[PDB]
Amino acid sequence: SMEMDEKDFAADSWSLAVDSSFLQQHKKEVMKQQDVIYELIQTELHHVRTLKIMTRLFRTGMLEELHLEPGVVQGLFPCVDELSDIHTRFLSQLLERRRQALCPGSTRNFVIHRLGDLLISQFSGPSAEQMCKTYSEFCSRHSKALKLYKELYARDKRFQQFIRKVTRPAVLKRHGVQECILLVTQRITKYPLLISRILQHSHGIEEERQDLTTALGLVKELLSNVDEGIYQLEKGARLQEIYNR
Amino acid sequence: AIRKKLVIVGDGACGKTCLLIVFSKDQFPEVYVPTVFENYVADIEVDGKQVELALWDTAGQEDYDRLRPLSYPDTDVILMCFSIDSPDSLENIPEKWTPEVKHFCPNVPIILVGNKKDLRNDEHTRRELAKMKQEPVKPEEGRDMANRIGAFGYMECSAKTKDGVREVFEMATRAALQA
Ligand SMILES: CCNCc1cccc2[nH]ccc12
Ligand SMILES: CCNCc1cccc2[nH]ccc12
Ligand SMILES: CCNCc1cccc2[nH]ccc12
Repeated sequence: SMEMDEKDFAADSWSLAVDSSFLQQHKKEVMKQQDVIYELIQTELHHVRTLKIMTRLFRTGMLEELHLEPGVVQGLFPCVDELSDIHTRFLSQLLERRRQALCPGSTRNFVIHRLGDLLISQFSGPSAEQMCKTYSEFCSRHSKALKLYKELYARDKRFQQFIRKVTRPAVLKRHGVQECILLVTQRITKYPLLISRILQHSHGIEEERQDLTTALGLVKELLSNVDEGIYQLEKGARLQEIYNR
Repeated sequence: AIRKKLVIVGDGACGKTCLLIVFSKDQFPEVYVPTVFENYVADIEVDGKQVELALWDTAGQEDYDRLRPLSYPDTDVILMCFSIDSPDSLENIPEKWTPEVKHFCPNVPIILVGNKKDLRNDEHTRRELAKMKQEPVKPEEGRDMANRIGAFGYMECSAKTKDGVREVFEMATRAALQA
């Protein structure tokens, strides 16, 4: 993550991120709504950071330092560039909505009143088709990636040294290869929880309540479609095992 | 320091997300209670052994039967959660969660955890459950369910007061380290 965004999302909540004099100007219900929207954007910033660790630290490091067989890095990190493009674009839209909402003269005081429309756009049309296609592929290659990682770590000395070297810093404690893969897989199922709680505190404006209700429905449709398009790929599985599924 | 993986399973109302948050912060959040939990690696020392225990939540995966098992690979210990204020969450343990955990995590120890133990003697909880002809889960009912499902052990805790929380994770670490 870049320093500007890390600092903007350093506080545990929206109520602790904004100036206390600004916080005192809002009703209790607005603070509760803003705290949950802040959690969505903060967790999205962290999710994009997890994808940057996978693409830049892991994937690119193995290409530039190791002599792995062709197709090995792609097997370890399936669809990482596509996942990074989907979420970096979504994070850019969320951060632009926050920035436009800042008070003049402030880099921290803002209120987001219209999140619903942004969530409808992300979870519909071509962007939803791309999210569905990408996660159906990624989640179906999860077991194969984990199994290829384990074999490499146990049999390749230079691979083991590379992993131990790049994961040694304390800031990578939660982000080894398998941990990044599971953080990404679980990201999509966090959206309904966050959206329902934002909706709970967004009844003040009826158009906003309606938009978040539509967004929640679209996110659930996407998850059901992804869940239905998953079948774990297995290295060396014979056709007979597959057509007898 | 050896690395071990823990996954918590159970119904949404069981309070699994709150339990992971309270343990990882060693505090019930005073300003804001997070909606979600990403992951955490806790440094635990139990019976003189140092372990890095990775923590994972399954909240949000309950309705997705093909996404949910992706959380299970290489799990060393399972926390199977129910809420003491919800006999319905306890009934779903032998029917749904136990067969699933035994299939995807064979031979992995399961600790049955009764959450929200502070609500066992809460008058509002007793009045609300009495409308559906129910009452808070009794300690012996929890022990018997744990015995029946072949759990490694039975424990109770309250994420609200923090009582029993540390003990649950230190015992999970002990279970994860066994043969
Ligand atoms: C149980 C109701 N939650 C209250 C609350 C307090 C503080 C910040 C919050 N953000 C969303 C709900 C919220
Ligand atoms: C003062 C904290 N003790 C260090 C410790 C305890 C348990 C597990 C650990 N893994 C790495 C340090 C470590
Ligand atoms: C052969 C019976 N065990 C399969 C099983 C049990 C429980 C949950 C499950 N999800 C997918 C298979 C599955």
